[PDB]
Amino acid sequence: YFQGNAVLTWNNEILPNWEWCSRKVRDLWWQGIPPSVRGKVWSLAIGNELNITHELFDICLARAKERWEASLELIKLDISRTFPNLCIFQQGGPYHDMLHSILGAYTCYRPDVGYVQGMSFIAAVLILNLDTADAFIAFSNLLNKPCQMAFFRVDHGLMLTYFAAFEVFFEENLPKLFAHFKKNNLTPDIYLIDWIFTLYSKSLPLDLACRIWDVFCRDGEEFLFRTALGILKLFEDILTKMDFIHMAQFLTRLPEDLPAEELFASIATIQMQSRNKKWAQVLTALQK
Repeated sequence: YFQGNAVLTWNNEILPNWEWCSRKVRDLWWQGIPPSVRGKVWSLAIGNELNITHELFDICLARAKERWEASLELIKLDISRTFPNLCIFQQGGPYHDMLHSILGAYTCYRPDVGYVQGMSFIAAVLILNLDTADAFIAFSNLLNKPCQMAFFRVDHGLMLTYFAAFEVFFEENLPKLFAHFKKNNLTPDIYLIDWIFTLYSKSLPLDLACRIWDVFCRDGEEFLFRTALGILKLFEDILTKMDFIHMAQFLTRLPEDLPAEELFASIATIQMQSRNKKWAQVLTALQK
């Protein structure tokens, strides 16, 4: 084990010993979790603080199916553009009905939230890796996390404190690009919101997003902001030659072939510590 056979190492060595933070395990986790293992790790990491049951899922789906105004219009449109190169989530594909089911069931569970654009991408990633009811558990609980909540709710107060913490680490790690952004009025709301809200599932190709989700499962919300800084560092040279408009355009539609190994190398060089304070203490200080 830990001799280059990841599936066996995860299944035979790691998961029996879930209760995670071994140094050897953490290096392997950085490389991405095998697809056959992801569902189990993600479900465990995301958890079920909402205490959602399969029976709740069944009922909510039943209500959605009964219900089938412009909400379903938004669901259907978003589904049409969800990882469309794969042709698996779109109508006639083998995950389409499952995708519809998660989203419809969710609008019946939280009818006050309803459908928010980008949600299809989050649900799609989960249904590829989890059975539908378990995917619904993960989806619902993921949307409940402090970070995702802040980045979806109409009141922007909590989101501002995330922006502020993000900027502490941005200036720390990338002082020159930070200044360049400041001079050009390139504020976090231009690009960061979709990145953080969908955990990059709307912003990056599927396989790379999944690897980001893996390490998010290891390190929590801080990894999402570390990733954001990794992307900026990866493109720092080209960004620095752009004005406001070109930066905004580049950042809101990232390269389709964004190379995973190069992004991860860049993310690795980002340190989420400033003045010997970590992400959680910087954020808590900004919230308190």
